[PDB]
Amino acid sequence: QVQLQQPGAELVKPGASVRMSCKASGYTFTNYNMYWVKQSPGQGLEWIGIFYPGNGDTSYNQKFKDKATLTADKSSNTAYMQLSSLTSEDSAVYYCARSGGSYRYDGGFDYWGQGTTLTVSS
Amino acid sequence: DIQMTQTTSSLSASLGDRVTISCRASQDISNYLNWYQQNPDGTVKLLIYYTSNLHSEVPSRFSGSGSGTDYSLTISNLEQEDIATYFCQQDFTLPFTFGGGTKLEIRRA
Amino acid sequence: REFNNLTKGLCTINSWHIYGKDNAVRIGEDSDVLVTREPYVSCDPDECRFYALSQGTTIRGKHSNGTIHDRSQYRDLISWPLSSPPTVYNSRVECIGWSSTSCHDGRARMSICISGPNNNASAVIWYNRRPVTEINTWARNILRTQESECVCQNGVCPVVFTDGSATGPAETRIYYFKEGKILKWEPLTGTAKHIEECSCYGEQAGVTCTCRDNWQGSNRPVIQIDPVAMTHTSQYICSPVLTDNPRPNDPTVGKCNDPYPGNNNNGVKGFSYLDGGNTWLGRTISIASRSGYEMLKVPNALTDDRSKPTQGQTIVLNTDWSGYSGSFMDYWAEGECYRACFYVELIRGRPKEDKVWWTSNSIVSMCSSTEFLGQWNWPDGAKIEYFL
Amino acid sequence: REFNNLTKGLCTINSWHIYGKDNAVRIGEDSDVLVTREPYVSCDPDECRFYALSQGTTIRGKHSNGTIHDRSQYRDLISWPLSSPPTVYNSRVECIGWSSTSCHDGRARMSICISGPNNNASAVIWYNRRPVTEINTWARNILRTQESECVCQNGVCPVVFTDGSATGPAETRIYYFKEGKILKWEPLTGTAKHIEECSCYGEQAGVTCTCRDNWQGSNRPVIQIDPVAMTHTSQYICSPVLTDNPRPNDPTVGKCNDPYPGNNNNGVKGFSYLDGGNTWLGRTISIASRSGYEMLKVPNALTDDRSKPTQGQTIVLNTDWSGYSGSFMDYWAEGECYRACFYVELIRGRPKEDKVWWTSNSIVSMCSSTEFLGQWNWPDGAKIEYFL
Ligand SMILES: CC(=O)N[C@H]1[C@H](O[C@H]2[C@H](O)[C@@H](NC(C)=O)CO[C@@H]2CO)O[C@H](CO)[C@@H](O[C@@H]2O[C@H](CO[C@H]3O[C@H](CO)[C@@H](O)[C@H](O)[C@H]3O)[C@@H](O)[C@H](O[C@H]3O[C@H](CO)[C@@H](O)[C@H](O)[C@@H]3O[C@H]3O[C@H](CO)[C@@H](O)[C@H](O)[C@@H]3O[C@H]3O[C@H](CO)[C@@H](O)[C@H](O)[C@@H]3O)[C@@H]2O)[C@@H]1O
Ligand SMILES: CC(=O)N[C@H]1[C@H](O[C@H]2[C@H](O)[C@@H](NC(C)=O)CO[C@@H]2CO)O[C@H](CO)[C@@H](O[C@@H]2O[C@H](CO[C@H]3O[C@H](CO)[C@@H](O)[C@H](O)[C@H]3O)[C@@H](O)[C@H](O[C@H]3O[C@H](CO)[C@@H](O)[C@H](O)[C@@H]3O[C@H]3O[C@H](CO)[C@@H](O)[C@H](O)[C@@H]3O[C@H]3O[C@H](CO)[C@@H](O)[C@H](O)[C@@H]3O)[C@@H]2O)[C@@H]1O
Ligand SMILES: *[C@@H]1O[C@H](CO)[C@@H](O)[C@H](O)[C@H]1NC(C)=O
Ligand SMILES: *[C@@H]1O[C@H](CO)[C@@H](O)[C@H](O)[C@H]1NC(C)=O
Ligand SMILES: *[C@@H]1O[C@H](CO)[C@@H](O)[C@H](O)[C@H]1NC(C)=O
Ligand SMILES: *[C@@H]1O[C@H](CO)[C@@H](O)[C@H](O)[C@H]1NC(C)=O
Ligand SMILES: [Ca+2]
Ligand SMILES: [Ca+2]
Repeated sequence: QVQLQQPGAELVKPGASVRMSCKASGYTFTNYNMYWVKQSPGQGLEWIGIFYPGNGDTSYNQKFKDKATLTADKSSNTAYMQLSSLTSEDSAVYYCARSGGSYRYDGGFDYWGQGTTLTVSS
Repeated sequence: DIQMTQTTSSLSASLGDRVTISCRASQDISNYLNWYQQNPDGTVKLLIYYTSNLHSEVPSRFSGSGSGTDYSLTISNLEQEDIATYFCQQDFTLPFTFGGGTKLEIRRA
Repeated sequence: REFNNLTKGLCTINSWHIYGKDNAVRIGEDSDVLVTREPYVSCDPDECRFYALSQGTTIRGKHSNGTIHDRSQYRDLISWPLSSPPTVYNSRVECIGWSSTSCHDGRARMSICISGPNNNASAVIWYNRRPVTEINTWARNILRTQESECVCQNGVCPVVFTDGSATGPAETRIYYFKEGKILKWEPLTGTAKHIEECSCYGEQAGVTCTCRDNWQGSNRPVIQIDPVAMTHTSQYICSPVLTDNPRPNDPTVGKCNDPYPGNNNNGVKGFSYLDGGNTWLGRTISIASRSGYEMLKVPNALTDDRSKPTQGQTIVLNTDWSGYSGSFMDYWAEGECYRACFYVELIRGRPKEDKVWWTSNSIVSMCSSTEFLGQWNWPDGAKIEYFL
Repeated sequence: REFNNLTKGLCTINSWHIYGKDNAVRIGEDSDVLVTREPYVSCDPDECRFYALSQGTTIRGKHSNGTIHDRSQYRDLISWPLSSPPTVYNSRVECIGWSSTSCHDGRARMSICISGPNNNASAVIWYNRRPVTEINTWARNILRTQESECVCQNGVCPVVFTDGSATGPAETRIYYFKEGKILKWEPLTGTAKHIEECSCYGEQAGVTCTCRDNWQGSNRPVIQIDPVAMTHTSQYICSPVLTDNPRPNDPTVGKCNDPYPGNNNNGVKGFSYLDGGNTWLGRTISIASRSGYEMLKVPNALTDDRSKPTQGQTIVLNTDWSGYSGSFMDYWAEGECYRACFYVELIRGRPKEDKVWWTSNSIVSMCSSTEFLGQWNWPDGAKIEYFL
């Protein structure tokens, strides 16, 4: 049973940094690209990047090649995403999702986490 | 980027109904298009992938078709539990993109 | 020695047998291996050796920090014994510069090295261990060339250069040298939008080059060059089995005379043998990176805009890193057909493996078989944890 | 150059004089010596050099942890100057693979390397620095070959392979090559139950190989191969002086056409010169390990099922470690008879000396004398405490 478990909500001060825990359980962690997605009013759904546990490969949505730095702990089977320099606009909902094609970039995102809602305020 | 045009963010229908959602892509995505259902809480589920392939444990009623730049999801017998938002997406190239989405609603008095 | 002649044709390719592999980075952690990149292999009438762009520093020394950078005055083209590692003590500088190519016409070798600053680069053409011709920049914007062996027929060695934008149209020329001298040149024609890093092979008095369209193509431009008539042509692999990288996923149908859109301003040097039904393509496994490598039989890949693989053979698992790759053949091996060969530069270090400050590689090459040999995977083999 | 010819016979062997010894592990602790194993020696019409299966790493580098493992894609057959150590800077890769053999027919050398995964291995046959033939696996189970030089007569070089069970019957073939090409092959006949790691020598237009019955024999199978007729035969050394290892203690009488029972599913590569009264056997000193080594005159050891030693000569004390060993001869040394020669791979490290994580070796070889020279012991010579 693929299960991408993800926290409910993050509260952080504007200008700070934060880490998105995405604990995966249910299949061979090392075998599937892990994607990240942002869902915000106006823009809608947006792909941030991809982390392949098999060998550490990463690619980012050029529009996020600053804001995000993907990584993952193979031991604890968690993928991560740290967002640098949070602002009001960073408030959205971030989802980590698994690839249908495993290492390939086809087959859609077959499995999704529940979503972490990030909030920037004072 | 490849722009995903989803024209109609609201679709009224009635339980029992055969509804059809359509999606558009800037360029020819060669069938590398999928469909996602996001139920009212937040759950984003995958239904069809690569135009017509149903994902594991996806109601046999859900359809997907289209070629070139135009694709479409066809819901046969609208059940209450289908009143969610459907998002098409392309994985033909990087980056991956998603359409605007389409919120299904009920036609009543 | 008489000048060589593309007299034979390619043999039936059914399998790719192992040909060379210098575990350079493996051995390099405790030996004096030079830092390199942009390797390739070429043969003279009695030897085949590796070649590459040295960085003028070994792997373990302090002067390796910054080797990602691919252009400096401390890079030379070095050659070396087939399958041994490029060690300071066994390598043999060939010329100075950061972009090259080299072929042996029969009598002697011709080596070309390009050096200089981006806007003021030059190519000094050596023929037989001596410089003989120089060509200054034409578009004053990174005059660059093949990065893999060139082919010669009866004394004429066609070679491809590019000077200009690496993300918009530019100016490429097909120079035709003989014993180091420029017999002529000509601007690029045909339908190929952008040319870069051409991999050329010869057979049947005609040279074929598969290159890199950095600007707009995910498919690849090809240049059918005629050594005698000294003309040439260009187009694209019609096949929907895209071989450049990055690259969008495989389509059902492909473009023949225009670039396949989806990804732009990027690519990798690659190659292919186009021989009718006897055609194999090489490509990276990942659509997003230079990881893994594979060979696939795609009959009539050059003419058929729907052609799909009918046979295959992995070389490097998806989890392993690849890099540049090209063709070369022993035009002097006894036989009735030229055995097609190729090499894949296994890239180690930056930007992918950033626990180290260097960027270097190792080579793995293979040639064809008429037997249906079993496949094995050929990774670089080094453990990055050891250089920390 | 004309093709060689097994024209002469073996000289009277009365003593074994020292011929080569590269203190590889000694020097290796402070030099760039490659990790090896499965060595042997061969000669061309003007040189004799060492050969071995490199592990693609030096001894002191971090990439030596795990070298016990005898099959990986980072192993190449390397050759080198007689008696010098296999250093990165002086070794010369010969082909890629983890099982080999090589002979020089007169005109050129033939080298064979087997690589691939257990179930999908291949043997690419190089002849004159160029690959020319390939042979895919037949029983899909560790296609392996000699591990020591092969012999050729008038252009034909018989060579023995085995593909199958290493602990039950399997499929061995005697391939007959000429200038790299397969002239024919044939399945194993004769009374030999299992063949592995054949040591072949030539003399009088007939090749003789002594091998390893890993399955059931403590005595050793022999293969009398005829280079011209291209046939062959097999049986066992009748002698009760058992030479395989592990091995039960020496019996009073021996088996000639069936394996001597007592120990099974194990052994070591070994050799022997069978020349009537002029016959010497080589064997390890320990009945339980590859420690020590000795040579013994056992007249009519091949025919006489009761033959016992009449002369001897130690080479390595029992306390010192031995390993594989085989034959080879300078078929080009001026003379009226071929001087028999042999080498013993002195194994250092794992599994015996486990204070280190590597496994490697050094060579000591000898040739015959007609004099009754005094004996000396020839250990590896390195101190394992120094690599800690
Ligand atoms: C002589 C022989 O038998 N060779 C085969 C080889 O055999 C080995 C044995 O397995 C081994 N062990 C034993 C016990 O025998 C011993 O060694 C043998 C020799 O090495 O086995 C390989 C591996 O399976 C096999 O290669 C495949 O060949 C396929 C051809 O198949 C068929 O057609 C023949 C001939 O008519 C027919 O006989 C058969 O009946 C058919 O099955 C070839 O299709 C395979 O390649 C595809 O799959 C790979 C993954 O396996 C992909 O990475 C590869 O790129 C390709 O598929 C991608 O691309 C195609 C083309 O558009 C597309 O259709 C796919 O959807 C897929 O695309 C996706 O992946 C790409 C790569 O990441 C992306 O870029 C793209 O966007 C998509 O995302 C394979 O080559 C030997 O022939
Ligand atoms: C030319 C010459 O004289 N050569 C002899 C050599 O001389 C050296 C000088 O000593 C030295 N110094 C000086 C001051 O001169 C200078 O160098 C000289 C040349 O190097 O000396 C050696 C060593 O002694 C000698 O070798 C022995 O030869 C024996 C032959 O002996 C006789 O027959 C001759 C000829 O007819 C006759 O002249 C004599 O009158 C007889 O003595 C040979 O038997 C010896 O080998 C046995 O013993 C070894 C231990 O010494 C064993 O390790 C060896 O394997 C073998 O004995 C084992 O096997 C046999 C066969 O079945 C068995 O009978 C034994 O029981 C024993 O078996 C056990 O051990 C084995 C090994 O561990 C086990 O595998 C087995 O199960 C048993 O457990 C020795 O070769 C030179 O000829
Ligand atoms: C050069 O590499 C070293 C060695 O790890 C590193 O610490 C140093 O900071 C690098 N150079 C620069 C300019 O950072
Ligand atoms: C090589 O090729 C050309 C082809 O036109 C031919 O003219 C010439 O005679 C041949 N030369 C040699 C040196 O074999
Ligand atoms: C590799 O060898 C080192 C060096 O002594 C040792 O500590 C290490 O644990 C070995 N590898 C493994 C997998 O144990
Ligand atoms: C070598 O040996 C064979 C033996 O039959 C003989 O036919 C041939 O004439 C000899 N060849 C040379 C090249 O000496
Ligand atoms: Ca491109
Ligand atoms: Ca045995």
